[PDB]
Amino acid sequence: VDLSKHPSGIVPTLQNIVSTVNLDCKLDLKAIALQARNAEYNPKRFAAVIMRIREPKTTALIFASGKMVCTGAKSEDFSKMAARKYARIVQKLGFPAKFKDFKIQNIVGSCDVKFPIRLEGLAYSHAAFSSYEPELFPGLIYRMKVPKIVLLIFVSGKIVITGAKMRDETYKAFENIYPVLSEFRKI
DNA sequence: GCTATAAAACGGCA
DNA sequence: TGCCCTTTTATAGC
Repeated sequence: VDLSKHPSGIVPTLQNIVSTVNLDCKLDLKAIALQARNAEYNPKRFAAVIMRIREPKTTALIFASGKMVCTGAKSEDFSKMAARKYARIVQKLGFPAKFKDFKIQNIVGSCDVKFPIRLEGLAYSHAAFSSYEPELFPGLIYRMKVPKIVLLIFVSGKIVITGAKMRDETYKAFENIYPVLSEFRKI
């Protein structure tokens, strides 16, 4: 571990990435679901073809406007890789698709501080940022302002970090919360 | 299954 | 632009 970028000694592992791209050509969704072997399309349920690939394990939402959403990947490069796989699938069906304005939209990470946490003590001295409602959700919601990231903190010490467009905001958010968590370590 | 968190796309409706 | 709509993922309590 590079202790200069992770003073805690723990690196959060990315669990999910959402990315968008414009193939920049209108697509016949009804025909794409008929020809492709792993595609579903219920326009009454959602106005998109839902298509999945095996490597990398992802799910794509393909719209008639030509826009595409890619979910499920574990790295930004995997998300871009999967997105180009879906785009070529559309090209082999006859559509003049491109790869315009690819952009990572959301990054989900998680980690484990490996000690129990007193959530209500945390909520009391960080009330301006936190929301703890154990009968609605068993985890404390921490809305970090700098960088703007939301963290879900649980009694077991497991952490969920979401809202990042760059993986460094994920890391900085965890490093800002780590000394607070150890301060509320359940002894 | 629900409850909560972030994000995008589209279609329907005030 | 707001609300809803779906997909993905860790987490966990009902």
